[PDB]
Amino acid sequence: ADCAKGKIEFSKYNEDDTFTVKVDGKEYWTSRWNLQPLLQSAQLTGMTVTIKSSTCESGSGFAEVQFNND
Amino acid sequence: ADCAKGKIEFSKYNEDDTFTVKVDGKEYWTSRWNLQPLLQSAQLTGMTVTIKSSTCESGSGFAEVQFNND
Amino acid sequence: ADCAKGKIEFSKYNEDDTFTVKVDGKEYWTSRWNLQPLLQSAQLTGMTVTIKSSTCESGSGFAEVQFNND
Amino acid sequence: ADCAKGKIEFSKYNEDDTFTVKVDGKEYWTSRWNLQPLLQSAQLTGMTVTIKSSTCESGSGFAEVQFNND
Amino acid sequence: ADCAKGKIEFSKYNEDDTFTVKVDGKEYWTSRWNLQPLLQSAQLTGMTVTIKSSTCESGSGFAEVQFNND
Amino acid sequence: REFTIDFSTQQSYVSSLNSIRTEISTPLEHISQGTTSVSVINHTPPGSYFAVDIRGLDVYQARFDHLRLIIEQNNLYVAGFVNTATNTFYRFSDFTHISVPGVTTVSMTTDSSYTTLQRVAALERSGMQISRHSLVSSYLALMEFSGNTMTRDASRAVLRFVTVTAEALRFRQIQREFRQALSETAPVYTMTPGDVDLTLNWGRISNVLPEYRGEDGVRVGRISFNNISAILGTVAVILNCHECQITGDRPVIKINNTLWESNTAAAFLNRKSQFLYTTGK
Ligand SMILES: CO[C@@H]1O[C@H](CO)[C@H](O[C@H]2O[C@H](CO)[C@H](O)[C@H](O)[C@H]2NC(C)=O)[C@H](O)[C@H]1O
Ligand SMILES: CO[C@@H]1O[C@H](CO)[C@H](O[C@H]2O[C@H](CO)[C@H](O)[C@H](O)[C@H]2NC(C)=O)[C@H](O)[C@H]1O
Repeated sequence: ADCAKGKIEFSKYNEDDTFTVKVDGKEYWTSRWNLQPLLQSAQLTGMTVTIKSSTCESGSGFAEVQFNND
Repeated sequence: ADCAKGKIEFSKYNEDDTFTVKVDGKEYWTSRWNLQPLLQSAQLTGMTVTIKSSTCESGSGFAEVQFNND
Repeated sequence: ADCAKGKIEFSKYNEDDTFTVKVDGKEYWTSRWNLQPLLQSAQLTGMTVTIKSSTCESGSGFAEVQFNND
Repeated sequence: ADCAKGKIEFSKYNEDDTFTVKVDGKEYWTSRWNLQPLLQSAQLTGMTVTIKSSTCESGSGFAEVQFNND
Repeated sequence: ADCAKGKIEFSKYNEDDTFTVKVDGKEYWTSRWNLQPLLQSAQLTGMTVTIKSSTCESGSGFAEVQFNND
Repeated sequence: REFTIDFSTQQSYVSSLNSIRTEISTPLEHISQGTTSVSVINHTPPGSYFAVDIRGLDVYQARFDHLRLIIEQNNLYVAGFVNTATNTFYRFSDFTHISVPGVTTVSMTTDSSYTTLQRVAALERSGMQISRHSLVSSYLALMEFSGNTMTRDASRAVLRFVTVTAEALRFRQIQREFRQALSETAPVYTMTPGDVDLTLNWGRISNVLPEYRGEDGVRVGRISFNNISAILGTVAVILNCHECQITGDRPVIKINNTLWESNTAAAFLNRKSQFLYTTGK
């Protein structure tokens, strides 16, 4: 499902080496390390991101995300 | 074959850690880890890429891509 | 707890492969390699970073950091 | 030998995971993993690169490259 | 001690897996791959870098470097 | 079209440059104060040039008056030089498309690039000294020059003259720094690494500045402008981007109220996970 679509409101590197993003008012985390620079780039350049996951509750994990310039 | 040449229309990080780009209206995925940030940077600047693969149908895999100055 | 919030004043790569940043007049270091280019990108672009740690004394370590745009 | 000195005309990720750049009308490949983002950054910013290798025919490999601001 | 301070004049990867930077008319090298993207990003964005070592001299190795926007 | 650059005084020099700029370019709507602007070169066909007569090398004297520079108008590149005494146009190899009527054209083997000129001249631009005295020496070298291949002294002369004409036309920073050498105290202008960096980034700057809409800063590779006075104090004339494009099709990205050249941002945002990068040798 499409959990959240919008700009990244903040990102956060976590003590357990996971990475959190806030998108459309909801927070999600990923353990995939290559998503860290991909998400920070999206945040900096103002990409619209679509977080995709089986479970979309705030505070849930994800490992699928779409990146759009617009 | 040269399957698709143009700007990246969207990119997507997949749950299996492969990475998808849409080029010339067709989706292509790669399992080459190093291509992920290279493709995203091409995407954000509107760099023209040429996807090269054995099959050119949307949903095809690739392991070769040319980054052009067009 | 939130140790320091502000722009990165300088960053420093250290001989033990740790990485230092100065934020709000205070220095903090991290042993997490993944944070190095992410903090550099934050510094270059003037992101507001929030250093989070149980010890907030200048010179202390961290492994949690939030990245915000303006 | 001094093979080429110029801007990167195109770059290519190859099926064997090596990376090719076209400089001064000739193609050169490298298997040095560290060079991939560096070469793309050079291409993106129009850096003059100096390729040095024991052979300079198009299709030669290299592992030595200088990144110039000029 | 501070060996050199200024913008990076050029960077170079050598066949022997060393990465050279020229700062304030002096050449220094590092074999820390962590430093390659950091130093090249500093070069292309015009950061002021401060090369630091216990003993400062021409053509010597380093693993401590401060980065400033200016 | 014929212009004079008069080196007699700082006043005559700046006046000369401003007069050229007004004729060949149009101010940007959003980077202009009074009659001091960043201006875009007016569209002209390829092959169009203007002539620059060099004057006032000896202050206010009709001496040393036989040198003319030929400048391609669209890009402000120096195509070559004319000895008006011998009626000879010495043209760089990369400018065979520039045709000057009523002169003997000598097509040179030497190209105009800084890479070539610095090599032949055995002179690096970073740290290059320019004074009134060295411009007189430069003039005399160019007047003595004959043949189809640039000599060391002719190349040194061209490096000095291109800096104080074409590069000064483009960059108010170079105009400001060099002009001090024209004063009665006759100090030496030393070209800085920063001056050199500007000249190497002219195309990239040209692609970005038209997008400026009062952002808190501008970042183009190694170049940074923190405010409008920094922009105006540095840049006077830019290419018409309407060598503007390197790759891609996005001039700029606004990041934290700073206008970035998209290519610069892309070039530090293309790194993978650091741990994976370093361990994957
Ligand atoms: C009392 O222990 C302190 O905990 C701090 C965090 O609350 C700091 O430790 C963190 O940062 C270190 C340097 O990067 C290192 O990564 C630690 O593993 C990390 N701690 C945790 C729990 O993730 C501080 O350095 C400690 O002294
Ligand atoms: C045992 O000494 C500690 O080493 C730490 C790193 O392992 C920290 O030192 C680093 O961070 C400092 C921040 O104020 C400063 O940048 C130091 O230069 C840096 N250490 C080195 C060797 O470069 C910690 O502050 C020390 O107490």
